[PDB]
Amino acid sequence: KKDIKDIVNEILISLNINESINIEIKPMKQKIASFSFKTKTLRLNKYVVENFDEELLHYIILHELIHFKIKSINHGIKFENELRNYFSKNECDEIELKIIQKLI
Amino acid sequence: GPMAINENKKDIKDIVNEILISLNINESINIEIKPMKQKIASFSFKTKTLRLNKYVVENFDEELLHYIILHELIHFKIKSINHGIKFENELRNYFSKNECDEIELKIIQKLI
Ligand SMILES: [Cl-]
Ligand SMILES: [Cl-]
Ligand SMILES: [Cl-]
Ligand SMILES: [Zn+2]
Ligand SMILES: [Zn+2]
Repeated sequence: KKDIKDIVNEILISLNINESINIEIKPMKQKIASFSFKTKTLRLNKYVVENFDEELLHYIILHELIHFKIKSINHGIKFENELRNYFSKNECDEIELKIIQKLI
Repeated sequence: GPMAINENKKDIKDIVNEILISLNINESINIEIKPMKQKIASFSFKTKTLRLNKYVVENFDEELLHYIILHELIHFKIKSINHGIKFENELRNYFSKNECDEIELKIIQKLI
């Protein structure tokens, strides 16, 4: 029900990001979501945006915007500490299983 | 340093046949590798068709392709679209819960 750009904007602010980005919602044949550090563009797969539950979208957007905040493409302790401000390890396990069950 | 030679990609049909053998499935299946917008893999009981996303088949490592195909073919073996204890029983002959979480995270992080 909540517009996808409103969700992205809420996450940019809750992550305390103060660098403007571009948001593109488009069909994507190779990915669900991506972030270009060169053009500061967040790309979200249109089908996923229109068909995945809000919590899965939250997790997906957080993944990309945490990379942008910490200026790292890796998923170690700096990434994990940012994600833990939103979802516990057990909550991430449940979301990750739900995303897989939507793909296969 | 010199890059270690990226080993010859196993043909998708060979990955499928190895799983049908290990799962002891002698029912015939159709394999469709096509662009898919909604999923990366599916299985139709109506036509006995394993559907695989074309970009995924051409770019994912063997370990991820094996896991994805194994998931669909376990459903076909147990004659259930669900992930009950009968699904877990077949999957556990291949991977522990921790190993499944690891591979599933690699799949997710190929797409996000
Ligand atoms: Cl694309
Ligand atoms: Cl980039
Ligand atoms: Cl283990
Ligand atoms: Zn990432
Ligand atoms: Zn399934």
